[PDB]
Amino acid sequence: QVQLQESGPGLVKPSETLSLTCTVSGGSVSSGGYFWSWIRQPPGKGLEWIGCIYYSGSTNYNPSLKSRVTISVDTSKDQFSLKLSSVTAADTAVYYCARQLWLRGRFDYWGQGTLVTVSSASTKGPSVFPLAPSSKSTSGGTAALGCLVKDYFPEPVTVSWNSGALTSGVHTFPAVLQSSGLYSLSSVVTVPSSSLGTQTYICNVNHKPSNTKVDKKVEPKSCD
Amino acid sequence: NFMLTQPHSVSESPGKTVTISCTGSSGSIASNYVQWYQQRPGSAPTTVIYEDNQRPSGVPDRFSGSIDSSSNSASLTISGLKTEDEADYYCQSYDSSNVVFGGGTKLTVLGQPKAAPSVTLFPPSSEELQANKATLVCLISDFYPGAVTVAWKADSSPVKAGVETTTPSKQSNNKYAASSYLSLTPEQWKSHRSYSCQVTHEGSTVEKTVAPT
Amino acid sequence: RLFRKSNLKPFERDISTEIYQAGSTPCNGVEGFNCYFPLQSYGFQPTNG
Amino acid sequence: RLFRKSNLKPFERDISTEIYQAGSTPCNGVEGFNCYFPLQSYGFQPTNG
Repeated sequence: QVQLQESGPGLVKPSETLSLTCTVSGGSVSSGGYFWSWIRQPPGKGLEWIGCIYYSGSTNYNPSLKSRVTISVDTSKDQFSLKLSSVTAADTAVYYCARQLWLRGRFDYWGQGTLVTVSSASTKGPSVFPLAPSSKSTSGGTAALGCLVKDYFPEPVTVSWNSGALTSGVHTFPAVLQSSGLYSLSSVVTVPSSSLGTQTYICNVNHKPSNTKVDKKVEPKSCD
Repeated sequence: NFMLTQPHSVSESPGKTVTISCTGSSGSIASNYVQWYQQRPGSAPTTVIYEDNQRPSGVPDRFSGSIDSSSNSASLTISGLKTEDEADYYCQSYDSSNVVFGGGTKLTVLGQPKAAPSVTLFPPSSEELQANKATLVCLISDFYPGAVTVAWKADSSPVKAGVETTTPSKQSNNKYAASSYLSLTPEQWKSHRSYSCQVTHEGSTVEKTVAPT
Repeated sequence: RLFRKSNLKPFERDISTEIYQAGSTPCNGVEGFNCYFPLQSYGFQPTNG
Repeated sequence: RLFRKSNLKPFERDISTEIYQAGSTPCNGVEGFNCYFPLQSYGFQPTNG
C-alpha cells in the first residue's frame, strides 16, 4: 500500500516560521489526481482543518488561518511541506498530514501525529543532580535512589537507568510548572540495600530539544 | 460561518444503543457529505463511516449513520457498546472550499487496590550546592487512594515558599506515585538543623527527616 | 420509574414495587422472565456534562 | 434456578450466578431490594412423602 511520514523539528519559537514536511512512500504525489491536506489537533480539543493542496498550484485555506499558511508541493522528492508564519502559544497542536482523495470526502489514510508544542522562547538545558541514598532514605530491606531533573525547557525529557538495563522499580513522574516558568521532575528506582555499595547506578537524562545528554552516577551520601 | 454542533460528553452502559448528533448552524446537512472519525487517545484518527449511510470495509455493522435534514442534525447510531469503542468522535463537513470539523464526543466508562504510602527523602547534593542551588525532593509511591497532602517542615517550621508537588499518577503495579520538590537556597539549607517532609494519607502520617551531613 | 401498565392520574404518586408485565407472564407476581418491577437506578456523576 | 431474565433456547445450560434483577433497578449485582439471587437450595428429606 502507501504510507505517510512527517518530519521537521518538534519545536518552534514564538513569532517564528514553522517548517513541517510530510513525505510519501509507496505511491506518487502527481499520479491518481490526488489532493493533499494538513490537519492539526490541540490536546484535549477537536480537530482543526488548516488547508488543502493539489499537485498543481491550486490551494485553499481556513479563513481563521488565512494569509498565514504557505504549503508547497515538490514532485521530484515526492513530498509536500507546510510553512506557518507568526506562530503563537495557542498553536500548540498535534499536526497530521492528511492523505485524502475526495475534497468533500474523507481522510482515508492518516499519518502519525507529530507533537509540536510552541515554546515560550525559553528553551534551555537541564540541570541533573544526584539523589544520594542514606540510612534515612530506606524503609526496611529496600532502598531508593534517583536523579533530579530541574530547570529545563521545554517538554519532554527521557530518563533511562543503566542505558535501559534497569526497568523494574523505575518510576517516571510527570513534570510540574515551577514558580518561574521552568519545569522540574525526577526519576527513581527502588533497589535492595545490600546492592548499594556494590552496584553502580547511572541515570541517563536526555533533552532532545536542547541537544543535551547528561549521565550522572548515583552513589551513597558521603558525610563531611 | 458554518459550524458543526456536537455534544461534549455522551456516556452509556455497554451493550445498549446510542445516538450521537452533529448539528449544522447555517448550512443544511443535506447540502454536503458528512464524515465521522473515531480516534484513539494518542493515535491517528480513523474514518469510522462515510457517505452518511454506508460503511468502510473493516468496521462492524453497528456503526450506522442517518441524516435528518429537517432539524439540520446529523445522527450516528451506534449499538452494542464495547471496550474498544471508548474514543473521540468528530463529524466533518465541507461548507464551500473550507473543511469544517465537529466539536467532539468521547465516551468514558464510569479500579485499583489499596496500598501503603512508602515515602523516601534525599538531601540536596554537593554538586547542586556548588551551583548555588538546593532542592529537597519528597517522593510518595505505591499508594492508594491517589489523594495525598504534602507539608514541608524546617526547624519545626512549616514551609510553603518554593514548594512544588506533582499530582498522583498510576504506576505499573496498579498503585499511584507522587512527588514533591522544595526549591531552596544553600544558606537556608544549613540555617535549620533538620528538614522533614510529612505525608498524610487516609489519616495516617509517614514522616522522614534529613540533615546537612 | 421506567415502566407502567397504563396511564396514571395527575397529582398521584405511585410507590408500587409490584410486577410489571412487558408481555404476559404471571411468574408468581414476584419476579421472572418478562416481569420486572418498574423502579430504576440513576447514572449520576459529578464529572458529567 | 428459580429466576431468569429471559426465555432460553432448548438444549443449553444456565450457570450464571449474577444476581437476577426482580426490578429494573440495578443493585450492583447484590442481594438488595428489587433484585434477588436466582439460585436456591432444595428441600430434600429422607422422611418425605
